[PDB]
Amino acid sequence: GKYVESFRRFLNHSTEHQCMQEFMDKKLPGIIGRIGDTKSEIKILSIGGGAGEIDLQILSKVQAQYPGVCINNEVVEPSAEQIAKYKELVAKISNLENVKFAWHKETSSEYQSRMLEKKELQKWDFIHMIQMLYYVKDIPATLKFFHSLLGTNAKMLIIVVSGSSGWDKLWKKYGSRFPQDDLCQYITSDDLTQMLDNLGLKYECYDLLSTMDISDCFIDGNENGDLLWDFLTETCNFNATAPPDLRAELGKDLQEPEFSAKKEGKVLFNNTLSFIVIEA
Ligand SMILES: CCN(CC)CCC[C@@H](C)Nc1c2ccc(Cl)cc2nc2ccc(OC)cc12
Ligand SMILES: Nc1ncnc2c1ncn2[C@@H]1O[C@H](CSCC[C@H](N)C(=O)O)[C@@H](O)[C@H]1O
Repeated sequence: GKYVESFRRFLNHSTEHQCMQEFMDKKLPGIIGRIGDTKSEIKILSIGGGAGEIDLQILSKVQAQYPGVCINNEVVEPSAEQIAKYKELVAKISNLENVKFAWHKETSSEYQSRMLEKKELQKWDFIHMIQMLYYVKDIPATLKFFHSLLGTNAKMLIIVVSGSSGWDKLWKKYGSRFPQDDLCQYITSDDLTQMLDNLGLKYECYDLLSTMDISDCFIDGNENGDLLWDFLTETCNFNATAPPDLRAELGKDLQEPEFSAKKEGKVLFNNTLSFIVIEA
């Protein structure tokens, strides 16, 4: 329950969705410019679609490119809370008339296992996995599987933090000191591009600057600041349980240019995102 609420707090204190919106406005149109060619139905598969904000922006661009074409947007999302929010959002929208939504409460692995419980693999015209590969156990198998589901002229979009983000510096230096867990992998676009290269898949990668306002993290007692610390360290009650020296060290590094930039009296952690477009 806190994972989702924690992520929402992060979104509320970062330009993440704004960054993605910038990408969807500037780059997506060209990227999805042919996924619907010759088709009377466009199938979009959203893996880890969460609350649906980005999914809906993606859909608006596809609808704009293919007016009148029915769009089937299927979502693989294991969080009931996320699905509920997603449905709430859709229920408020009226400018997505050619779209049919379907929500499957399951992980991508369960989805994968099941689709493989049939005779024919279902093909898709656009598949996206936005900010969710960190929670997949077997990334190479996941990448290979979903790529295999791409139909003609289809594309797969994956988004994760960039190897040049502050996350990369944080994980490399403090990674081992943080609570390790297969449930969450510390991967960046560098890890993903290497896996894609080894898989022999063709792709294009675009990096976009994004920031996480961690100003409150330097205000002791600050509720938001403390919850963001938990987020950054993926440790519940970090300031209340972490070693006084580790906390002191982190507080210092998170202020360095390698991790953040200081402007307008605020500390902006480098949240540069990588948008990877994989070809069928
Ligand atoms: C760039 C940072 N990003 C990727 C590592 C992760 C932020 C993770 C935060 C939100 N916590 C999360 C987790 C933390 C620890 C472990 Cl063991 C498993 C986790 N699973 C999560 C699944 C969904 C989620 O979205 C609703 C957030 C999660
Ligand atoms: N194994 C898995 N397969 C599919 N989705 C998963 C998953 N593990 C976690 N998720 C989902 O991955 C999402 C990560 S946060 C997603 C945010 C959304 N794509 C957007 O960018 O705003 C959450 O909604 C979470 O429940």
